[PDB]
Amino acid sequence: MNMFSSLSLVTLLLLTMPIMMMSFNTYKPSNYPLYVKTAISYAFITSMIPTMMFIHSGQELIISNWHWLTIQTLKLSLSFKMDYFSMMFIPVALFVTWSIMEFSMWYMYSDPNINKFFKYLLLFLITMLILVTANNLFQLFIGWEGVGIMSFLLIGWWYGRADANTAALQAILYNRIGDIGFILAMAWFLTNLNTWDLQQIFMLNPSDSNMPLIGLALAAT
Amino acid sequence: SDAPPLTLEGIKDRVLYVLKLYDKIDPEKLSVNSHFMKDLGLDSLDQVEIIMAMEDEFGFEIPDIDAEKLMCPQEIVDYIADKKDVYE
Amino acid sequence: SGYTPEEKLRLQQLRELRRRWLKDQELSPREPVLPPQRVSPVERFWNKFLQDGALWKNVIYKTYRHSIFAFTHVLIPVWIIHYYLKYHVTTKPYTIVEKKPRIFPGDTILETGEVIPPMKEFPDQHH
Amino acid sequence: GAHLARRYLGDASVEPDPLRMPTFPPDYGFPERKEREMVATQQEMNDAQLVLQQRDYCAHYLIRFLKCKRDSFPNFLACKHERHDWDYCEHLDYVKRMKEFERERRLLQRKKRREQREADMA
Amino acid sequence: SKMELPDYKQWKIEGTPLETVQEKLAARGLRDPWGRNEAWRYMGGFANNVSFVGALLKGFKWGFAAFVVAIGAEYYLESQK
Amino acid sequence: AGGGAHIEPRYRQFPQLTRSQVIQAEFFSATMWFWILWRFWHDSDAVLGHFPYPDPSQWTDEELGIPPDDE
Amino acid sequence: TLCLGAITTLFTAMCALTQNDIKKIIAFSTSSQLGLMMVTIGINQPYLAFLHICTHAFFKAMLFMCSGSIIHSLNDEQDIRKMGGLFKAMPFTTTALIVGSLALTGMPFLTGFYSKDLIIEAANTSYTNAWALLMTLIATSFTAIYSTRIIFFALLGQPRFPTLV
Amino acid sequence: KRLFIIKPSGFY
Amino acid sequence: EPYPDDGTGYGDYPKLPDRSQQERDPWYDWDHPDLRLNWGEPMHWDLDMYIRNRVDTSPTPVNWNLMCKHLFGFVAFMLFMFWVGETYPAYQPVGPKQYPYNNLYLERGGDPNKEPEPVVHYEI
Amino acid sequence: SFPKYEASRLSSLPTTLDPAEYDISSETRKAQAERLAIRSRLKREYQLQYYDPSRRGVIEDPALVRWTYARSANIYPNFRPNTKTSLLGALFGIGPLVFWYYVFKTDRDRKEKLIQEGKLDRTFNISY
Amino acid sequence: YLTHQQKVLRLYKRALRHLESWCIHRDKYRYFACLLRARFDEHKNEKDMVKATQLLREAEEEFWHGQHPQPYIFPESPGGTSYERYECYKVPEWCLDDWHPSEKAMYPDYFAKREQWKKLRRESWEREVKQLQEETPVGGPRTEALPPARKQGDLPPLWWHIVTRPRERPM
Ligand SMILES: C[C@H](CCC(=O)O)[C@H]1CC[C@H]2[C@@H]3[C@H](O)C[C@@H]4C[C@H](O)CC[C@]4(C)[C@H]3C[C@H](O)[C@]12C
Ligand SMILES: *C(=O)CCCCCCCCCCCCC
Repeated sequence: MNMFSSLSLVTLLLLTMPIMMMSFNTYKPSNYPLYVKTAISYAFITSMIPTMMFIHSGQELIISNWHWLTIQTLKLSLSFKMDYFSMMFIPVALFVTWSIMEFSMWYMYSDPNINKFFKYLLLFLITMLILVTANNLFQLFIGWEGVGIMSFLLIGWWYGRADANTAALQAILYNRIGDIGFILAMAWFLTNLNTWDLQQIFMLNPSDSNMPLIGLALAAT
Repeated sequence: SDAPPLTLEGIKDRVLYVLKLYDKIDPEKLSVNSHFMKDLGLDSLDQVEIIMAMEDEFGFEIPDIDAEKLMCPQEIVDYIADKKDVYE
Repeated sequence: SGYTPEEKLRLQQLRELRRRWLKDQELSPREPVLPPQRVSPVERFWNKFLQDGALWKNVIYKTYRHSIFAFTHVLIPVWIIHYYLKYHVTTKPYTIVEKKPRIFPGDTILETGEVIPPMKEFPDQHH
Repeated sequence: GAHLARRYLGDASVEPDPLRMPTFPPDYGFPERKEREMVATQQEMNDAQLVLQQRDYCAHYLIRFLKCKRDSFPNFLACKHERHDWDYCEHLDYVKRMKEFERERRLLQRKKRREQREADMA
Repeated sequence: SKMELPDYKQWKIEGTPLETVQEKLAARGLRDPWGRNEAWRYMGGFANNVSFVGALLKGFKWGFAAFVVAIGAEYYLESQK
Repeated sequence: AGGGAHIEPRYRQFPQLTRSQVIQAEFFSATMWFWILWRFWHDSDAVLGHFPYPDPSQWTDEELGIPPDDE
Repeated sequence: TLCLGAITTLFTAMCALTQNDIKKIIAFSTSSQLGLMMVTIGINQPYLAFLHICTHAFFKAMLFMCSGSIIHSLNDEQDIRKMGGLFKAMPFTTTALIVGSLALTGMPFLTGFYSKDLIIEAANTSYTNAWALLMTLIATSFTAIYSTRIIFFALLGQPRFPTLV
Repeated sequence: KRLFIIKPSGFY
Repeated sequence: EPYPDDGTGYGDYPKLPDRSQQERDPWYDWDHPDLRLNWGEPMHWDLDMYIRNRVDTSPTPVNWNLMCKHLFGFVAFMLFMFWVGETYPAYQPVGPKQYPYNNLYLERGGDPNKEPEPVVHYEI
Repeated sequence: SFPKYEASRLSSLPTTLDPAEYDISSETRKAQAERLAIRSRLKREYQLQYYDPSRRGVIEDPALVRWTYARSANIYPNFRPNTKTSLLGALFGIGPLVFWYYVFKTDRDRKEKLIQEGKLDRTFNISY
Repeated sequence: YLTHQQKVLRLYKRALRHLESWCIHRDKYRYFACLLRARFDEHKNEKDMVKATQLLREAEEEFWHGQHPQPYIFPESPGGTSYERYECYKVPEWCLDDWHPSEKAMYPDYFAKREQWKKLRRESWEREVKQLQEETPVGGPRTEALPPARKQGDLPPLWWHIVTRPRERPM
């Protein structure tokens, strides 16, 4: 446990260090893209260790390290769900993102704002991991919307191109409509089940679940 | 962005090289300032065909308003060179 | 149809000026005039130690740079993360919950040493 | 499939209804019939923590296979022997279901001939 | 770095598919005054490019060679045990 | 972009290649074809068929327990 | 979800059969693939749907990178109608682009096979909407048609890009 | 060949 | 030509062609290239809606009337066929899968005190 | 013989297919001359200020001021309550509010009736 | 306004582009390239202003029926996937006058040579005003074309922004 839990969170924190270090601590403008690419490489390696633990023995656990808020009988905690899906997916997402960032060092080599470009690519991966490892709906929503905006900030990368702005704001438009269902799912669970943790949703296992599931299907669309 | 720039010498070389491949223009009568109409005797339609070959050579469109005013290779080299900030 | 006499001149004059303006945009050998800056000794260490190719001693830089990164970005955070979890998170109830391991027939329990009975006799058949 | 046409482009009362099967008592047509036994007790499946959709009669081959993978780590290529045993055990159970489907078809078809024979003379 | 342009006189439409156009345009009395301009696309390293089925078969010669030997090693090695 | 072995562009001509570039491309393609063949030999059933599919029209009425039309 | 997913794969795959832009084609490939994942969820095979996600990223991500290589070389040209003869001009990009297509189409024993080919088997042998089943099968055929479209119009034939590249 | 790149003032 | 004097509040503002800025000639040296506008030119009443990042009224290769028919026709046909197939499900000739211990009564959280109705599955 | 182009409000008529571009008389050729005369005068005024080196600031375009003024300030003084406006105001101003009131009013009454009869599921509902 | 000849010339250019998109292959495109030219060449001699124009309208209306729904566009042309791509890196020249004095000190030569143009602009401005207001008719210009300089040491009127526009790849 002590190793499965620690190595699971270090993978997420390792990605936020290049973002934190952008506040003028160590100034390496030229090789900052290599700094971000290298961060993924080590990040992927660490994620492999928990994956082996799960594969060997199917070990899973939740990590409700922080107590953020408490709305009467509803208690929102920062929870990470290290389970089959997240453990298997983080290595794949990191492995692919590792190739893209190495590729990006070449493709965008002449871009004046490549340093800004590699920050946004890193922000998206941070939010995607929030979505994948989310254990309660509200935390999932944070990364659900977080990835959405980073898409807008990258689609309209060439902000002088009028069509880039039109497409970037178009992704927000359609995604926003989908989020209507996500709010619908959150409301139905809170009203009927009095929870947002995926654990309590399954244990109660509501019978008449057309409305919450329809909302989720709208969000996934 | 990994594409070498364009010099005045290179552009003029490519313009003449393109025209020298044209069957309806005699290379000896073809010069830097050989007017397409008054020296090489070409109609307006053949003038358009020259530009289309020129555009595919440099891979960038030229507006019809500015293409119709190009009648000799020297003028074309000026238009292309200025359009891409080519100076040396 | 082509240019009028004056148009070929204005373009020539503008083009002559335009190229002159574009020439000025070039920088001198000295430019940019970088202000003096103090460099740490380590930067002078690696700059001079790496002048030669010497593949064998260049790989040390690869190891060194990875060594520095592997310490300040992997080893230290896990010290903080593990320290944070061991004595602050694990001390509170249900903060970390493990799915109990699967127990199969014919295994011994570390905590107790109990032996789970094996399953019955299968009507084995190799197909 | 092919029997679908016989139901949609053909009579349905002479075709099994998967949402209503079986339609005849089990004892019918099988004097002193036997029964299937579970070689793994519930506590064993519960301890093994198998998905409810896998708590079938073919279990106790899955449990043995899961044990092999846990022990044979990290050699994931091995344990291919148990996989086939559990696969074939599943295949045999699947076929036994097909017999029920085809048994249903024959019995219903028999009821069709019986009704004609008994009703025509009436 | 002046680029030494290839001599343009070598560009000819003889023996290439451009000739087929030339032959057919003659059947109606017409001629193609741009054939030599597009001739370089058919001569040199761009000539006789593979067929689609050939592309999918790339490396099959080597791949099969490494395969037949490998199975033999597995064939004998597992024979002992 | 910048970096890597530099190759001079050619005008109306096939581009220059390198021994390392072409060799690496061939190896992976050959590696792909070996993988398909080796997998096919050991796992033919994975693409052809696992187990024979029974034919309902050959089973007997006594194993299916279909009483005779008489009774 | 079964019905919603099926129409997505049929419609977007049908749209990719005629697009010229190389990036646009792969964009519709993803939408066609995503519908396949949705249908997998509709037939109550969530783990197969998840499995396809992990395997999809590998060959799908490679194709975009390989397309980026072609686009950069031709000075930011994206229309496949201005390519060709790249089978020997870009041997390494040629090889990967072929591997990505074969994995996408579900060639036996590649990455795509262990997820995609394992789904259509489940789709056929499950209590499911008949029209939904057909659209997926028809869509799988289109996966091969536009997969070929990229190779044929980019790696074969005579070069159609400008003289100097 | 190095060319001057015009940018807005970055000092402030 | 001013707007009709219907009292909606247009006054004497010009009524310009209902053409999007996307249609205007892109090669002309516009004073405002992004807007495709000219200094001093009277601005369309709905200019903000006709910027290039919004409603585009350029000619289409397919007539507007036909495009609606093809789009409406395709979607409706797809919806109907899905409804058709919902009533005609596809499946295999397989009976209900059998499970032990009273169809897994105690595994699904069934009440132990109320003994379940016996369920027995026979060999075949 | 080709299908005559059909134009809607969201699809203009191509200039190539417009017969107005071929019936070119001296008047039509003269009208375009007047347009370029006015368009030319404005261009000169803008270029003189634009290229002035002693000028720093914003070139106030009178056209921009008029456009905004018509959009905000000049609307009301040119408004007359008549049949078109009165029904449009009631239709859009008041129609939505009455429609939603009965949609929500009916919904809450129905839900309240069930709750008072114990027929509505509120087993775990302790958050409102 | 466009002349009748120009419209035919414009249609000739557009048709070939759309034709090229359909044909794709060069040789196949090359074959039909002459066939279309043949259709244009034969009707060159038609000297009837009414009959000749009527041919054009059918020519325009046949093209619209046969145009490619997705014509090939050059990457940087309006509609191509590079149009206005680099407009975000194009900063106007006057932004330099706001640079901090310590920031200008890094390029002493460039700004020293900049003052030559700014000095040149101020000197030449008043002359450029006089040149235009004498060649301008009483009612103002009737066309947007501008005259060139007509002396030694004079620069064309309204030249600063044409000369000092940002480069096509400024960064
Ligand atoms: C390890 C990595 C590449 C190593 C390699 O050559 O393979 C190198 C490239 C640039 C380096 C980073 C940058 O130099 C910025 C930082 C510089 C300081 O030395 C602290 C660590 C710091 C964050 C470095 C960590 C690491 O050494 C980096 C990331
Ligand atoms: C039935 O259970 C599934 C529905 C059948 C789908 C497969 C359709 C193809 C079979 C007909 C062709 C058979 C002859 C080759």
